[PDB]
Amino acid sequence: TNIGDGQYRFAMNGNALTTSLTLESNYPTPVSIVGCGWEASYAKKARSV
Amino acid sequence: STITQFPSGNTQYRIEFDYLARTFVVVTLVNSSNPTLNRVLEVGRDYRFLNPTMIEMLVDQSGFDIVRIHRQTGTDLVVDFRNGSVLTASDLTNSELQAIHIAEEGRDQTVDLAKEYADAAGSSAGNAKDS
Amino acid sequence: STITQFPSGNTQYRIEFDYLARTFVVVTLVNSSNPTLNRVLEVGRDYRFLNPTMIEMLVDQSGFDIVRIHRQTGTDLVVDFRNGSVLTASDLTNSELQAIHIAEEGRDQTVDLAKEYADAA
Amino acid sequence: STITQFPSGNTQYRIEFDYLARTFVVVTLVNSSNPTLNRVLEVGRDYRFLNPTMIEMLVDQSGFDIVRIHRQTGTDLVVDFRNGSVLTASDLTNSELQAIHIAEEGRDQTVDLAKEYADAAGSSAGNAKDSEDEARRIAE
Amino acid sequence: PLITQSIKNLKGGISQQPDILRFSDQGESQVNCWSSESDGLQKRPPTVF
Amino acid sequence: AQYIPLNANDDLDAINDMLAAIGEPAVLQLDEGNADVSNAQRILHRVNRQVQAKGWNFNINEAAVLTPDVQDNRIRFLPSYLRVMTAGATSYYSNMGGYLYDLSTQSTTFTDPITVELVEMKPFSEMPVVFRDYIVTKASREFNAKFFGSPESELYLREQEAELYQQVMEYEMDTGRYNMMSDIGRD
Amino acid sequence: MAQYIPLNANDDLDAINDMLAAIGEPAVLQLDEGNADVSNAQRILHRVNRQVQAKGWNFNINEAAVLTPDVQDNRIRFLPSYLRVMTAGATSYYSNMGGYLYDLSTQSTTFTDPITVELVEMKPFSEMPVVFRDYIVTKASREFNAKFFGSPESELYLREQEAELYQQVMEYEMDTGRYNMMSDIGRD
Repeated sequence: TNIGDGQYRFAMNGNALTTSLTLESNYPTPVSIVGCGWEASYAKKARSV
Repeated sequence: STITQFPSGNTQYRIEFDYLARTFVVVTLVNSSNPTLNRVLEVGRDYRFLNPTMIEMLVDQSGFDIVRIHRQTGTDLVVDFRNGSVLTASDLTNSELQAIHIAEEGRDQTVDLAKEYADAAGSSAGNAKDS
Repeated sequence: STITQFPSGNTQYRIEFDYLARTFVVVTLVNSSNPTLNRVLEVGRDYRFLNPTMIEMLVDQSGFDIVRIHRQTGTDLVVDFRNGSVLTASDLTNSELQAIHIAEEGRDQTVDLAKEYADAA
Repeated sequence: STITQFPSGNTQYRIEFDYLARTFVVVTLVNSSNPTLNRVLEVGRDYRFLNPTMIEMLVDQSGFDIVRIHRQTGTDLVVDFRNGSVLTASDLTNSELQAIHIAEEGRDQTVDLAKEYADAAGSSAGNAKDSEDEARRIAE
Repeated sequence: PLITQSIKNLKGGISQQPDILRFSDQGESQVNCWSSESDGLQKRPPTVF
Repeated sequence: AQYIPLNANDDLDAINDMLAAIGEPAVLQLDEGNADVSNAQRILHRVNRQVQAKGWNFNINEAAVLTPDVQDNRIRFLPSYLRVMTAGATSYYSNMGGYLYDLSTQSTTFTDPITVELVEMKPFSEMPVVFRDYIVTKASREFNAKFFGSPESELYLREQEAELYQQVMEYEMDTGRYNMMSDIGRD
Repeated sequence: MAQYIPLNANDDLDAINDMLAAIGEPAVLQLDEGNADVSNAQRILHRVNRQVQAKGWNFNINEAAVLTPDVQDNRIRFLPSYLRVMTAGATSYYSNMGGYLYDLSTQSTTFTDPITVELVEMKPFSEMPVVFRDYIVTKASREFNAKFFGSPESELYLREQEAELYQQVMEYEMDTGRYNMMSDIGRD
């Protein structure tokens, strides 16, 4: 059976106030997760402070 | 090959081609004289598998002269692939062998069956014309 | 199976057999009286896809009585294996189903057509 | 698409299909009138390859009219899977290609003999059935 | 250009000091309100007879 | 293979293309949606109307007959009209209270049918392809500019728009011939 | 094949895989529909192909084509595969009005006899010359990078690639036709 390591990258498109992410597993194999991250584009109309 | 003929009146018979399952092999009893005749036998009550290369007839009549044995592979995936399982060489081999076997099966019976269906349609037209 | 016939005079028709690509479906109008009058339709100009199992015709059914749909599988690869990619079961399933479908169609189609003509007479 | 025929008399010919090995190509001389004098050519003494898609001829083409080239794939397996080894893409690719090719020539062969028988039976049945139906219905 | 600022939570009560010295959480008057710890301002519950 | 699409429409695709500028996925129908789907349509309609009213070789109709009423002699002013002029002279036409007004005579009482040149309006889904692409790009620029300022989505739309404008030009120049040497002949 | 062209290739899958390369991710291996990237890429590719094909080329313009009306009502349909409709050597007034052929000069849709026009039709992507395919792929890749993922070094190279391909398309176009300016002018 395949049991190993690595990294996985996928695509997430949409506004940040409406999307959601989930994980599921009902297979007879172990699972372990370490970290995560994301990338985005930002736009502002007024300086803070 | 894929098509075989044997004379009637023999307890023991032999098959001459490979197969993937016992259900694929089909055996029927043959009389040349009557086309509307020629029933097909079934497992259990008519014949039993002695050896995977041998076959024996449980019940036989005296109204036929030839027996017919030919292969007929199904069109369903024998092997099933699922996540969280193991891969074995046997699956990879048999799955490929299936389509190959189908090829020589079709190559043989298609042209043979063409005659019966074509002349059946022609005869039907023939009696329909005059009567 | 891999061939079907329906009466004309309708606006929608159903696809029951299985396929792997939308370009593998053929539609043809059938005239019982004269075999030469048969003609093959063409996508976009004559019919369009509604959902995976629906078609709507856009031409007139004036001198025809039978509508025929059959399958013709292509010859190019659907799955290509390269090192460093993720492998799942559906890949193997489709890669084998293609070779199964080609042989099945090639063995069956003509004999089923003989079925329909012979028992129609 | 796996069977091609060209007129006889030239010295250079083309190949118009894919192939896995150079031993899967057959060249034959055809006599259309009497198909009992056909001969099969063999590589090395009759024809030689020039590039992967073209050949040359080195024999006397007298008494023949058509040159036929077709493909014939073998049945023996190419790749052998064994437990404990490592899975690679090339094995899968070759395994897939062999089966697809074999099914291709199988269909191409069978359709040739099927079609004429099929449409002859169909046309006869349709013509007869219409003639009988309307002819009898008009009378009564 | 434009400047901006925000207030994170409203948990302080009223205050009567000059406006220059107040904090950012203290208002001016508050009648019939409940300052919970996880839902912000609310309305006080009713009474039964 | 190919890309035989499912349930294709010439409006939903345009809206989806306008939405793709920000970087959001596609919707399946326009009956329900958030503010964005209801924010793009106004701009698209305005741009379509503005562009269509410039005059082209397939729009301008030189001969057209307008017929007065039978009970009270007047002519109405439908909201689909875009330009009213005359072939080879000066004209004084305008709208006053939903009727046709002639400033020269200072009256709104016609008696016989009149022939003028006018330009009408057509639905979006019947214009030629190049015009549709040009309109979509023009609308997308404004939609990006007014609601979400990104410096990379810009600086490309301008470059595309210049090429589309050029293409519209050579398309327009080929419908007509416009030979100046005509109407001349003598020994 | 390590040396020659790979056997039984698929053009659309290769184009998609090349399009995803600009982002910096490996292949997709199936061309499925559940994945988000494929659905977004395919529409852009289709739009670019349609736009590029509709500019007029020497191998694309059929000068003499025949259209015929049907029997019941005298009209001619407007298929969605038509790109340009013009007349050979004179001014023309043709347009679409309610899915039918409309003549502005006569203000009617009552054609009675077959007519001849000059039009341009659309072709599948895989049946085009090579340089056009490369040019289309590069143009589509630029848009895909620009709209969905902003990378600063993938650009500044695609522009040079596009210009170099545009040049080659040009001298390819000028080679099919000879275009002699003399054109039958002779006398003693």
